[PDB]
Amino acid sequence: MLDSKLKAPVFTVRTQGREYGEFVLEPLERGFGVTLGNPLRRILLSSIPGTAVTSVYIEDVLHEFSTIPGVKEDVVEIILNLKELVVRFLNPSLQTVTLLLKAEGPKEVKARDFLPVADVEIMNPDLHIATLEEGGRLNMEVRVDRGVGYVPAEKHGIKDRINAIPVDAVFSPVRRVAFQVEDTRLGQRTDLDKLTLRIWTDGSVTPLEALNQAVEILREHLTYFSNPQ
Amino acid sequence: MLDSKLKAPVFTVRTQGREYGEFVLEPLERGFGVTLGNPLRRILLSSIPGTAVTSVYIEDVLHEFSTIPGVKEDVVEIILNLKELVVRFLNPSLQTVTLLLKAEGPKEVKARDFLPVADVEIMNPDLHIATLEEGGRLNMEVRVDRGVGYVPAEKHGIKDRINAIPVDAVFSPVRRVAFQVEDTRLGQRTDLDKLTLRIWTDGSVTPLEALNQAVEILREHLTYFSNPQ
Amino acid sequence: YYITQVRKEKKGAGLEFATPEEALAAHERGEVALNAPIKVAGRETSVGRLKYVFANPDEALLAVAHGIVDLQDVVTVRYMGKRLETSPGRILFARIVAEAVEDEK
Amino acid sequence: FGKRKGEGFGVDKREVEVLRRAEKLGLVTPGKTPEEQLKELFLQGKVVLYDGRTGEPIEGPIVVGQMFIMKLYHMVEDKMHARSTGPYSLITQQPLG
Amino acid sequence: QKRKLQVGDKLANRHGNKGVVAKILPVEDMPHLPDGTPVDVILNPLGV
Repeated sequence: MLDSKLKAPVFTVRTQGREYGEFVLEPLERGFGVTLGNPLRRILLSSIPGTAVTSVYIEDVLHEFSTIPGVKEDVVEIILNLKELVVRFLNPSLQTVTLLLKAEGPKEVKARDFLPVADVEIMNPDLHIATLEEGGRLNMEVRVDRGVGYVPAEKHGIKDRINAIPVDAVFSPVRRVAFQVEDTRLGQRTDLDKLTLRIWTDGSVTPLEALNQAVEILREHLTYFSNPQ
Repeated sequence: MLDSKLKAPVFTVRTQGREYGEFVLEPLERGFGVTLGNPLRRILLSSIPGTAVTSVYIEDVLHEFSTIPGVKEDVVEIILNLKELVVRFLNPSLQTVTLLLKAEGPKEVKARDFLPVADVEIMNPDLHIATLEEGGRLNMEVRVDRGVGYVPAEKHGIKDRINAIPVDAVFSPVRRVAFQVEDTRLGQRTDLDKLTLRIWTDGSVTPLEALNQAVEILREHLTYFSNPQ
Repeated sequence: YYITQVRKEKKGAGLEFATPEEALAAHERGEVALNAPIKVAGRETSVGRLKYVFANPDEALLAVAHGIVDLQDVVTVRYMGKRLETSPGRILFARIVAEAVEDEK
Repeated sequence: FGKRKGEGFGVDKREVEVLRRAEKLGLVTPGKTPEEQLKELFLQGKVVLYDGRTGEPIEGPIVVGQMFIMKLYHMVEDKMHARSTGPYSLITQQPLG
Repeated sequence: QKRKLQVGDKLANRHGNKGVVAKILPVEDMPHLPDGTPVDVILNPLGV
């Protein structure tokens, strides 16, 4: 095509890793960059699905407010550090994956120390779980799920083992969104909207993936205007 | 279907005439009524293109601040009454149509007095242009175009005849948009968005029609995210 | 309050449009330039009134939404039977009430 | 804004628009470039903010910043007391908890 | 028991602005700066 349709949104992309992804799209008519950037933003933060630690079981610990010998951190500090952990499974078949880890003595426990699981990957290897001194016995089972949004540990109340303690759910894979609408000059008329939205992600999904899901949720919603009544 | 998909946006409509049309759609997740209502609004006003008087030429008048003898109204009041005129052409072939009208003596000049044009129709016949007394000579040419949004007479500066005077562009069949997001209670969770947007229209198109076009422009725009670069 | 207030910006060159027709033009262009504001102390009509005239009620706000006129700007509008030189916001307030209770008049 | 420059982009329709209303206000020296105008505007302690719900800007610069804020202790009264029926004093027959 | 902030609670800066939480907004739609970073709390000016 040549005139009005070839003059079409040149979707350009710039993505490093699975965390940052910039997305430019121009030219756009009058005040459209905003018309699009904003909904996608609203979606990108509320609507997209991910992974977060949903339950923990230290073997000798019973309640969340306990402290483990040979372990500098306290249960609550560690369960906190776990919320920081970002995992990534590859297919639906993986709804609830229990990651296992047991380390002893004078070693620092990082997320890479979790025994590998077939379809799951840990993007947060070097994250710090704990500092074990001597005779430091830590053997746990941290659950992991696929969900959406924020779910207080109180809301779900997970029950793997009776002495286990639930954790708060941090599911939006999207950390932050940002979009700019700067003028662009195309030949004839100067008023032009250029929409570029920067998306950040914990690693679970990718900026591009996110964006795609996003636009779909919108599309799916625009269809809901079908049957009058 | 029964659980999550049957629980779907019940699109309900309430429309009287071709001017007013309420549209309700619930339930929606968190902060979605907003995510939808807002873009649709922005579209409903700028994108559903339309028609407005873009230029006028009284034959003996040179500037916009003049007064015509035998004519009660002044040039500025008449050019204003023309902004009130709503026309409707049937196909793209009609981008700029110049409507012509010449009336003399003790007659009231209404929009029906304009000489008929093949593919163009005047929905505003009885509108009042002027009140001619005696020896009242009024012969003009009022331009008409298809555009979008609001365009100040200063922005376009139309040039048909050198003594002509531009008029401000009022381009949409949609008079005003309005959307509300009130909470709705569906069994389990209370937090729910209910989106209902009220659309007003000059009559050219209908609220429903408008809305449909709207959602499409959005959809069409969500596709523009196809080919990376 | 904020919605209904009107603004006044810079008085440099002549503020006299009440009388000359060269006053409309010159201070219309001079305002287009950088010297006369849209809200200048010029008795009858600051060029801000000269530039925009709104037919029906709604027309007024549309221009506001498009970024033509701020709500606190001094504009001219045609209401029921009078050419009333009142700001966007003020006209809007008018409707809020007019709507709250439908006996508009 | 320095990173903004290098990261690849300039100023919004929105950012410019709030500037318009800001000079008409009197927060920015008319005639200076947006880049320069925003500095002025920033130094005043306020920056442009968009709605979040609409994506449009909030007409007029708004201040924002790092303010320390503490959370206050909830007294026993805080435990909102709701009583249907209950005990009664021995000599005075009025309700007692 | 862990007490996570909620609508009943009261927070106050060292100056004296005291106040209660009235609404917990979804990061989705609260005031956001040009770069995507949004604000945590929105204080009313009138109280100043």
